[PDB]
Amino acid sequence: RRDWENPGVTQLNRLAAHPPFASWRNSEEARTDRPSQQLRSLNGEWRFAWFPAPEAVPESWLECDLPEADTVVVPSNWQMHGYDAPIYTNVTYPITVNPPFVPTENPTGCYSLTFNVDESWLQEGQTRIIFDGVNSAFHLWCNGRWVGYGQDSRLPSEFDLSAFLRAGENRLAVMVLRWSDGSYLEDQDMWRMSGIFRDVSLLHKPTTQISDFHVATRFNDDFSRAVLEAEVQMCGELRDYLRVTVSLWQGETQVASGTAPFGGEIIDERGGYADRVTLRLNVENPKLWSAEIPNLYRAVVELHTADGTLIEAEACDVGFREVRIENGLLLLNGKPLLIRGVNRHEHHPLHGQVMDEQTMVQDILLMKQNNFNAVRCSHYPNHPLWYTLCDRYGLYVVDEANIETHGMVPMNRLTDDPRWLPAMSERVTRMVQRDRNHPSVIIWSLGNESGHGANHDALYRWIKSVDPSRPVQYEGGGADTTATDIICPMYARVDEDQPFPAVPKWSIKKWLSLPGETRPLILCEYAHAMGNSLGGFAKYWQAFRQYPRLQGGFVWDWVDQSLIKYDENGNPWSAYGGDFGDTPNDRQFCMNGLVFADRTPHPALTEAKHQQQFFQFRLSGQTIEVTSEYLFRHSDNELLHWMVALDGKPLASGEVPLDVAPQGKQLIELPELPQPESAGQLWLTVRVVQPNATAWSEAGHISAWQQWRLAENLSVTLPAASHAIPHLTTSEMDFCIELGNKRWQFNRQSGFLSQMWIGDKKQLLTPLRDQFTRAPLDNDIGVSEATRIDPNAWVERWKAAGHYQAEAALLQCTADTLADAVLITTAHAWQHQGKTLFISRKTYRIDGSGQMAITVDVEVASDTPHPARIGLNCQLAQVAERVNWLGLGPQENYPDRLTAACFDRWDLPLSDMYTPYVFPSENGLRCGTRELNYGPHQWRGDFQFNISRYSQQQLMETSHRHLLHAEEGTWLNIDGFHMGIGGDDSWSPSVSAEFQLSAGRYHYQLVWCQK
Amino acid sequence: CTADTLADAVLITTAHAWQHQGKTLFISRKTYRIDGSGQMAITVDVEVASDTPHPARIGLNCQLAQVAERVNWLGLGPQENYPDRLTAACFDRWDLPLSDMYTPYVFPSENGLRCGTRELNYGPHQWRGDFQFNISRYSQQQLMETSHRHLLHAEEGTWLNIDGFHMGIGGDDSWSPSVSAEFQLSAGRYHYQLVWCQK
Repeated sequence: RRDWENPGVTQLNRLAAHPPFASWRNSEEARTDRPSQQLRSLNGEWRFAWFPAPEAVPESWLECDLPEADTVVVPSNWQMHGYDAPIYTNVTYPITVNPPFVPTENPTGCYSLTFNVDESWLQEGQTRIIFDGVNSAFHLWCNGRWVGYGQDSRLPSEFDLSAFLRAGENRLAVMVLRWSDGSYLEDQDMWRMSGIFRDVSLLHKPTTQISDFHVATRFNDDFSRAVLEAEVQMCGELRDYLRVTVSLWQGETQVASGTAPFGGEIIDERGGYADRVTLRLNVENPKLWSAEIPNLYRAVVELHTADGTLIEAEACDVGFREVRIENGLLLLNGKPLLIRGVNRHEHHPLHGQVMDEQTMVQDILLMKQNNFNAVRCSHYPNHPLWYTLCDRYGLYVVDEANIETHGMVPMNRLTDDPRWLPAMSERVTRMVQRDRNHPSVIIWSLGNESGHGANHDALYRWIKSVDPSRPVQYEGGGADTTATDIICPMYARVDEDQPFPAVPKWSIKKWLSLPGETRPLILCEYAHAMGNSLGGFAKYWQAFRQYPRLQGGFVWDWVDQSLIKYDENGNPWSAYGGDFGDTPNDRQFCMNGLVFADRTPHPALTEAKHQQQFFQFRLSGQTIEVTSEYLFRHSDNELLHWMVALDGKPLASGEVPLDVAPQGKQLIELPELPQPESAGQLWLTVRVVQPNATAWSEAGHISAWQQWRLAENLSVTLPAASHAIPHLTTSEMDFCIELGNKRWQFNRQSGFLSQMWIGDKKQLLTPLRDQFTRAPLDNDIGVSEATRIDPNAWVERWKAAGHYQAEAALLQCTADTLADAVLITTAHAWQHQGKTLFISRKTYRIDGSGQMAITVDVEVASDTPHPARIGLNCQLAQVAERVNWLGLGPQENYPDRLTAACFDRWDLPLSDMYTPYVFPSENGLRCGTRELNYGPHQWRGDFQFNISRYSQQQLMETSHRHLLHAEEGTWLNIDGFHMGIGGDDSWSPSVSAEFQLSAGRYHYQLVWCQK
Repeated sequence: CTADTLADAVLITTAHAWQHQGKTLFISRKTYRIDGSGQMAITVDVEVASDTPHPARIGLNCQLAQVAERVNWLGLGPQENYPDRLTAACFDRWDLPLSDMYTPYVFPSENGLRCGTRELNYGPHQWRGDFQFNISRYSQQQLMETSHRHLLHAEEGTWLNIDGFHMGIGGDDSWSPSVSAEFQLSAGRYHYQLVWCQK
């Protein structure tokens, strides 16, 4: 029999799902969550062998381990050890589509563990083994005797070893298969790997047990009285002296308690359950749970006797909150939620898909510090410690079933087939049976990207039947199906519509206004941050804040899924799909996160932080309206620090303590602000600072900020008459301008500034030319490769029009001396295959004071695709350690993503000016720049600059950041106009028309001097 | 205000600033290049303060001494259009009588603007570039003072207003500011070029 090739068999001799059990024998040890000695961890050094097929495994492995097998640590994935190549694929299945049959070449991992069991465990009670996760299917042997079979990969599999274990030395043998019929339900967009990637534990229970318990909370309209209903299910012999005690604790203080004997209410004509008992505990003025204030209680269920002798104890964490939907609005504790969620994949920086507590805690801290209040367990149930840490730290959790058949054509082939109805149920129901006691979990999810079938509807309303306390959602079928209470499309745009046949993604504002539609909209996936991305996030959050039924969404996604490889010298470097020999692969589409693999923040994280602030600011006159977006907490750990700056020079500042009610308004009256008579723009900047240290933040954390323009003083002063005039000399090929120390040289053949001299030091390695092309971004490329070309992609439209190939032709290059200046007029045109795309007309005025003023007028054809860039390009010959600039910063910003950057004077190291994206592209641009100082050079005007050690040509050719080599000098790109980056999705043109260079005529002025 | 002769042109550089009660609102910097072929090229750079209200207009103003019967223009038309109301006008070559260039609103105001104009011919004069022009017999000062269209009197010559940038007119209501932010002159720095010649 081949159980891995049959969807009707998903388990053999596997125990029922339940909430996590520690099997305490002391109620005080359960209350404080002390470790239980009845639970043993089998994590550690296991013996491992690899085989190309399960049939190649010798049967002598069932008796003793092979001498040729290696020692590995469990949990791990054997693709991170050299036994296989991890396979990255987005939509296409990594195997031949032929359900439910897998290829004969099925990689097999044979794990073995030799251990000992105490004799007290064997005399009484039941001993079970728990596998928290095995990818994908596995067969279990205990002492050479077959125990059972498991198929699911993200839910624990539990087997009874009481009749298998022996005193002394015991050997457990697990045969794990890479591919199974369940892998057809596991088409998630991640790295496909395999192995025992989660914890292995051994649990000992008494003869009579606490088999299950369900804890629910019911409230009134005011949330001042609460009823905790705890229903307890036992296994074993029914005895009249058995009693249960349900105790609720806040810290060390008992709040409520209840003791009843076994026996339930009459339900049917035959009676009720004799092995179940329900307890109703009344709580007066409970402390409600939320993402703002995570108030937690400890619920201890003690199965004992009438004498008071404790048999067993099970403890859990209970949060008094109630999540429901009324009037098309999702309410938690009676208040409409605004979801600031993010999609999270379980990707360890070093160990692949093996998750520990440290990475969970770090990820939670960076999400909470960046104003994220929710998280999506995508696309599978997570590690049960993740949920507990979410309850402790206060994050909303959307628990999603491990179902995805994105590679099926059509996508609902398996979900409409009743033959796959059992197996899918085993991936849904058990999940609920594991996670219905966590208050962090507020929304159940059927899965992702599986079309719409009747199995989805059946499992959906099954969850509605068993657990009415949580709303449940599903994307497939167009996000309007009967299988969702919450509208959750992926990558739907704010204003424009994209009507695909029979699954149209209408705009969210239009979607809410459709005839007969009532449900709230929370985006399951939006704002694809794949590389240099996340443009239009301000539009998304403006729509969220303006519309009551637009309640936020989940950003895709948190962390890049890149794997560490090593070069010839052993230096580590991040790698993506296709770097391990896996073919076919979706090349860099595994990196969509807001942080790097080592949890280094991207510049997009600052924009996400600014757009998700819980404090909104409105400057009117000289007063500030501060509006809270907290729903349950008072502003008790926040103060407003304001400052006024004249062109980056501070003038006045102050600190005001914030006292704002939840979703309330506060007025702050600033003192008499300075009124300078010096030229420049006055900027008012406010920041919200937390003085005390929270469990997730440190003392002085900035949670919100805002900037406005105050009164402006335009400069009307005139420069003094420079005593020296520039000498202009005309050669047969060059124009040479002297000002004593400073010498400019223009080449009359190319028409560009050939060379600059200060003393005898050359300053330009390449001439100052025009640039209308950038290194293509991940949003620009989309899903277009060399083999398959997408004509809608921006990079393909640019290279089809010859933007990367067009050659500059010199139309005019004249020079003439003025009274106190030398005037250089140039005029070029860029042509490709006889078609003129761009025409540049520049005027260089060299004054006697030393400044060189460049006026640039660019004509752009309307029929050619809109250029990504209009500016200048040169390579300086000097590498300076510091870069100074008066402008927006200090992070990377773009025309469609700049609301987070503040206008000030920023000084940064040169290496900080380059964003180390794994896939090289355009990066490091700083918008709104009024002044730029680098070495001896100073540039003034209004421009967007990026300064780096890598040319745009090198950034275009190179596919990995570790292959980049620093070039001689420093590459500078000053641009009059720059095009937005997009970010609605990464397979369609996402740049809005307001951020496209579509005017046709552009003008910009620069001043180049030596400070 | 400086002037200097070039190899084959005469270059005139001017720079002004508009001030009210010691506060500078606008700064205009113009360059007049007079070529030997006859064309006069005007480049205008305007700096606008951010704290002052956004101006309704950024352009040039003059009064010609000649009243011609016909006005020709290559641009959007042939009707009156504005930056926020121009989707109906088509781009073509339109020839219209001068009296047709004035919209006879009962309450006098700004009227007769033609957007997207690439060429404008009036009498012997030709203007080229990208601009929004309105040509009439009534000054803007007269249109501001006068409250009824029948009290308007034709002035000597012809008043011409060529504007690099123009602000939208609104129309959502008539008791609140209805002009959208995309049609407001709020950038701060503006640039436009004109060519004045005799056809």
